[PDB]
Amino acid sequence: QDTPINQIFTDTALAEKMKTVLGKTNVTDTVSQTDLDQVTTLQADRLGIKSIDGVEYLNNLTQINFSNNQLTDITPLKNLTKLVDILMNNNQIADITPLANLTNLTGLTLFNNQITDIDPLKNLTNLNRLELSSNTISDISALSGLTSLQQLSFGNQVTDLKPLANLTTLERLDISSNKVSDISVLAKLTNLESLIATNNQISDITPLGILTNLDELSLNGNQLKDIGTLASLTNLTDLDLANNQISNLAPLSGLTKLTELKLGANQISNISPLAGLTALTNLELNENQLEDISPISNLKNLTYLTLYFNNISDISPVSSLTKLQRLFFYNNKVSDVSSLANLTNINWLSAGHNQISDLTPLANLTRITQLGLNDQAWTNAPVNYKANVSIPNTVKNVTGALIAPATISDGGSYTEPDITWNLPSYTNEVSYTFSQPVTIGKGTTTFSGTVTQPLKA
Amino acid sequence: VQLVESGGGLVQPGGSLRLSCAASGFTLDRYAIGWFRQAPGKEREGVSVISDTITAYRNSVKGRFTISRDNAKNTVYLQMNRLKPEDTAIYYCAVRDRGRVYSSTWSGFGSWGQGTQVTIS
Ligand SMILES: [Cl-]
Ligand SMILES: [Cl-]
Repeated sequence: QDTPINQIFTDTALAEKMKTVLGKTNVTDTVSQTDLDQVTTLQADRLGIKSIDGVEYLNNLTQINFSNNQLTDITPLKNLTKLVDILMNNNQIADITPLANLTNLTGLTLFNNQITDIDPLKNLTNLNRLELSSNTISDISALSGLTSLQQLSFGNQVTDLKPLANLTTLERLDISSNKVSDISVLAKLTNLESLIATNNQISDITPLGILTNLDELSLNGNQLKDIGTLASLTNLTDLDLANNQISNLAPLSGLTKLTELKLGANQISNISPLAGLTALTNLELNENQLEDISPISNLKNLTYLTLYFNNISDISPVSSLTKLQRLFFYNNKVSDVSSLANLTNINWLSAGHNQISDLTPLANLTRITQLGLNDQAWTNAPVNYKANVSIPNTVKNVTGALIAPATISDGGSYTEPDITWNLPSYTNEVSYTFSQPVTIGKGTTTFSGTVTQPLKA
Repeated sequence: VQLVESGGGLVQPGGSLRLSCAASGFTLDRYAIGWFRQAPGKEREGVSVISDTITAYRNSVKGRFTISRDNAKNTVYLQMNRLKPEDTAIYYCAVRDRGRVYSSTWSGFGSWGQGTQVTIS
């Protein structure tokens, strides 16, 4: 018979949503099984829904969205066999048995849930899109017959990728955050264009060598050392190899279509192989063992560059990079920043923890909105100990004005431009600090540092 | 990802203390590891960071503190010498994923431990 809306849909937030779908005024208004069969789609995301009790009566649903709610039970879906697309990411679903017979599904999105058992998916052979990442899946057996899949993601405990053998239609695969070391099966997925394998245990990438249609590859956070196989993948435009143990970059030298290359957190001391990758706009080389960055002078299209946490003394090869917008090189050994002076398109400069004493070359970088210059530190060349040592202050702000020491060791004092100590007896060093707020464009920072003066006996 | 700080205590001005940041449930090789501290009514502030073998230190502790790792023990240490009253604080360790990019030495840290109280009389 004609029931009230809120006795079908027992969940308060869904009752209220269905009221609006059905063109009614209150959630107590009654509706017929005919008013219900009018409803073929339902966008009910982020509405705080806890239960979909009532949805079984919307027999003609072809497409639903219940993402970003608090669903646990999805039994109401069991017999809505006209469903072709389900979006239900970001809930608390564990049991997906109710999906087992919805064989007309072409799209199923379930990432960010609590699913372990995916056996109920095994007969959904019309799926071309299946998203299962950020779940607790360890066994992907049930996938072996879903041969029409073009996009697939899953996590987060899979070791055995063999069930993927016949999924040869796959173009996009995300196996991020699993426990995979053996990727032999991926040799069979020759139509892959995008492979995301962040955060696994992969050391042998030989299987990828014939995946020549890959344009996007991430092996971020794996166990890579030898990357020789990547030389085959000449269609790559986007490559992430960050957080591995890579030192030899020769295999990348011919990958001239690369516009993005992430190599941070590796064992790299020679970037000569990168010299010909002139299409690069983003290059990340933080957390390596770099000193010589001369090959970077050829990469004229670079807009973003990271070099932080390296052993770099001379930054000057960057002077030709006129399109640079972001440059992070904190924690290096740079003293002279005169090579940065004509990089006027920089809006973000992060140069703390260097050996910078003179900011005057930064004065015309007026598109800066973010700036970091703290915690500089250097050691002067030793001078011979005597009771009265004085050294010049060389610390200059963006104006060219000397910055007066903030602290001076061993009771010393300052009379511009000189710092003077009176030392009773031998000490093997003196020091001073400086600390001054500075603004360049609209970016504000503390320019601070410690200068050490060794004293020889 | 679980971090545990220990080694805090009461110490005389000019004295020394060694903190340990013991990590369990993940390889420390995948993370940069940072020591932070927070004094009463102040912001939590970075003290030192190690990423692989490269280290960084806030100005006020340069020359006095040394961060180091024992990879065998999955532990990061902060050697604090010539301690001053200004170094009084609860000391915390945290990590950040070395596979990302960060705009500063101190940004992006998380998985904070319980902390260890350092008091200089
Ligand atoms: Cl029914
Ligand atoms: Cl910054």
